[PDB]
Amino acid sequence: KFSAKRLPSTRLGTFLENRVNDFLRRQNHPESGEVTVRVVHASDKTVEVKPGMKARFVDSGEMAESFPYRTKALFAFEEIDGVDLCFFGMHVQEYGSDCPPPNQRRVYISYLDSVHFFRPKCLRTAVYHEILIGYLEYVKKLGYTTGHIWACPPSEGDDYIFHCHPPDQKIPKPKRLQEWYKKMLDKAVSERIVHDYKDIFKQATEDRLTSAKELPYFEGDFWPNVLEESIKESQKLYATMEKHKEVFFVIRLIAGPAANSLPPIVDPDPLIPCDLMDGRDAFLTLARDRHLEFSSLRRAQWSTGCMLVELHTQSQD
Ligand SMILES: CC(=O)N[C@H](CCCCNC(=O)CSCCNC(=O)CCNC(=O)[C@H](O)C(C)(C)COP(=O)(O)OP(=O)(O)OC[C@H]1O[C@@H](n2cnc3c(N)ncnc32)[C@H](O)[C@@H]1OP(=O)(O)O)C(N)=O
Ligand SMILES: [Br-]
Ligand SMILES: [Br-]
Ligand SMILES: [Br-]
Ligand SMILES: [Br-]
Repeated sequence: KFSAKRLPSTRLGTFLENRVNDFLRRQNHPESGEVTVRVVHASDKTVEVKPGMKARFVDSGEMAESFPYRTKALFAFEEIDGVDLCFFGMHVQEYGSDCPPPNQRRVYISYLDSVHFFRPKCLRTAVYHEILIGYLEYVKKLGYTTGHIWACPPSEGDDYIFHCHPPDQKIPKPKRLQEWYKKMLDKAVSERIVHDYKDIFKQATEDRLTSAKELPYFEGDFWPNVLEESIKESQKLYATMEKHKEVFFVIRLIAGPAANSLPPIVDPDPLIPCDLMDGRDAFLTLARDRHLEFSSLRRAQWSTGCMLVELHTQSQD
């Protein structure tokens, strides 16, 4: 059986799908279907400090040369008339309690994407928010203190995770996407999951940061690249932060003394080797090469079926 449900379970996937299905049960909409959430890749990675920051802070011993993290890919599926549809995906980076500062106990969203066929329409955004809030709830429980989001929509015609979106799925502009994150985070605050959140500039100001070495350094993020582009010739950094403040969310999960003397992060879930889902490139390539598209409900369901066969058959022993 090559179903979504039959993909191996994880504590995280179970936590998220239980949150979503409980939410759906509360809404009691006759058209909602069972949601399945699965983590389909988890691996150890490191992010190397680029040359320039390496020459400036690493070679002096002020900063680590690299930061270890775990990457996880997760997907959500909904049953519609008994057929599974993959409608949401996310790649995250998790920096544990053993990781050197400035990255310890932080999570970062690498990529998030969706295809707009969730049934019913009126619960789609709500379910996306339930997944995101659930993710923050879960990592807070593990002892991660801070979440980080670069709220940047894809460029015209580009796909983050799913190949060939529906032509009529509008892509939000920056302001709309920013507001979307504020709505999600305001809900999380009301549920006492998030303590508070700040834009990157306000965060740096309140922290009284005085050196670029203090800013969290994530794989593929804007800030390592802008630090390199700036270094070609700290006040620059502050200026760049103010200019792009509204794009970058810093989400405080644990505050005050509660954040001070935490035990180590222990993740109960094992690594999950899966080359197909090691970052976003391999799945886009599979979809492109096999002429799969997520461009209509029926096409998306077909492509979901094909994705599932490949996930199961890559995983077999
Ligand atoms: C390297 C570099 O330089 N740069 C980058 C840096 C990478 C950063 C990566 N960061 C991340 O991944 C985190 S930010 C997440 C960004 N991901 C995406 O945006 C993927 C494409 N978008 C989506 O999947 C969805 O829009 C989603 C974000 C899931 C929200 O779906 P939704 O449905 O809840 O809300 P809605 O979409 O606002 O729609 C809600 C309503 O708004 C409507 N709507 C949406 N957009 C528009 C619009 N443009 N104009 C008018 N209306 C509009 C939509 O029709 C709808 O109407 P209704 O409810 O009446 O039907 C790089 N690495 O390449
Ligand atoms: Br509907
Ligand atoms: Br609607
Ligand atoms: Br909580
Ligand atoms: Br592959």
